[PDB]
Amino acid sequence: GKERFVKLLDQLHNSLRIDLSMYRNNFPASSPERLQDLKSTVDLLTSITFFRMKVQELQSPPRASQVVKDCVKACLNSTYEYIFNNCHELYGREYQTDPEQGPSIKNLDFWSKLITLIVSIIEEDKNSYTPCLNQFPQELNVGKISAEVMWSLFAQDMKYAMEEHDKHRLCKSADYMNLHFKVKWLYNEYVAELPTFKDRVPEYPAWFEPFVIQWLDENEEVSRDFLHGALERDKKDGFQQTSEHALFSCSVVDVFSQLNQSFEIIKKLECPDPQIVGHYMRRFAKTISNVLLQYADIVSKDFASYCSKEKEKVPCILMNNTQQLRVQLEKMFEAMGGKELDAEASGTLKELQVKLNNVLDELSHVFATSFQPHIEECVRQMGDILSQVKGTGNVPASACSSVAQDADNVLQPIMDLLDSNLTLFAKICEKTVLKRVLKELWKLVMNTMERTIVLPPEFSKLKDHMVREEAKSLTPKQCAVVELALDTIKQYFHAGGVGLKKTFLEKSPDLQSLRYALSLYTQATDLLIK
Repeated sequence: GKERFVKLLDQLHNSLRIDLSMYRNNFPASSPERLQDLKSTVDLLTSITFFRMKVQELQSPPRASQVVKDCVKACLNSTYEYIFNNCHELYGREYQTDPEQGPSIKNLDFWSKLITLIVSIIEEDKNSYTPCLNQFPQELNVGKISAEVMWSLFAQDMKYAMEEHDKHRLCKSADYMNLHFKVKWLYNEYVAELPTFKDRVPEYPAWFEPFVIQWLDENEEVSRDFLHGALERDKKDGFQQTSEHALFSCSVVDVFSQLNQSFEIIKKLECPDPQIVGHYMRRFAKTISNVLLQYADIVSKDFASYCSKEKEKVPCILMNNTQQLRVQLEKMFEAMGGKELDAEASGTLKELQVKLNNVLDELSHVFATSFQPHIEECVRQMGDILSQVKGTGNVPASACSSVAQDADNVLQPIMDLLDSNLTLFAKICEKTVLKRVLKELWKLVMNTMERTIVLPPEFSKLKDHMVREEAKSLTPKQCAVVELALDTIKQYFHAGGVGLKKTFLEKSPDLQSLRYALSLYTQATDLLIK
């Protein structure tokens, strides 16, 4: 009786389920009349379900929104199987231009085509079928289900496929790189904002992690080969400063223009896994180091070759270049996250900022020592003039030379250095660089003077062992001329305020070593009670 009726409904409910489990094939989006029949088919199913929820007062858990939902998922699983098995013909028929068959290990084309066909499905379920099945908007969004199912099926195939390529690597890294990019767009466009995924971090970046580390390895080798040819193009050019305001040559902007391009690649992927992005940054910090350290190692190898009077601007530029590495690195360090950057990556660059700074010191030391022969010749030449200083006002001569005049005559040999160069340096030197070069020339002058004009007394066998002889005192005038000459040298390094701060010159231990040396010869005018 009524048992013949319940079996009748089950068979009809079942028959409609079968029809909806292939809705895409049974109700093509091409036909508006057929999409209406789909709408009608879902209407008839809800009415049956609704009737059973009421009259069949027994519990009827088959809520209509879930039955349709599960029918849609079935069709999607079928759809994915169809496009997966006909990826080539479907793509070439529509998304074509000029001209095994599924997943290949020699090639990735199949996957870029599949992603295109997947989007076509999702877009179709969004534009065509979601407006059609508007019976339960709060619980049935075909387009959102399409994105979820199609991604999930695609994801588990892609996962396995990349595990296979990881153990083979028969394709260009550029191909794995472009695929990672196309997958990103797919995920962020259709999946990222879904409830199932709008929470935890995706897993797709891990599929490609080994392939970018390979691209980063290959990328570092391309950066080395670019560095070398970037300096030779600048060496043959003569290290011309790029502009009157730019104190560095063209090879510096070339190296950092590339290193940024390479970094930009890793950013277009918008890797959403912080553990993985930290891994990429860790590796690229190693590239930045080896590259920049190579830049620094190339100049040190050739820096002395440029230390001479002929080209004295060029050695100054190479120091400006080395300093420029220190600052544009910092600008790069910030681009990579600053303090947000991975610790190991941040430590690789700060440890590089140090080694780079130590190179600048070694370079300035080599540049100051490039003058040591000329300085020693200037200091023995001013020591001879000091020895010719003597009081002459004994007789009404009037033509006697004052202490002030004599100090100028003593400094004049070394003045050809200050005016001709220390006005050329500050003209073509980074502030930081100039400060380093002068601090080095300063040391060399105070050192040379402490060895030349002082003429420290020698050892000789006195009685039964070696004793140092008494110092030959300078005459009172000579004392006054030395001290004034020395104070003048200090002022010229101060250069009002352009050079070294008076606080450092006074505390300089090379000045204290010279002042103590003089004190042996300055007994005539030194005060007992200061």
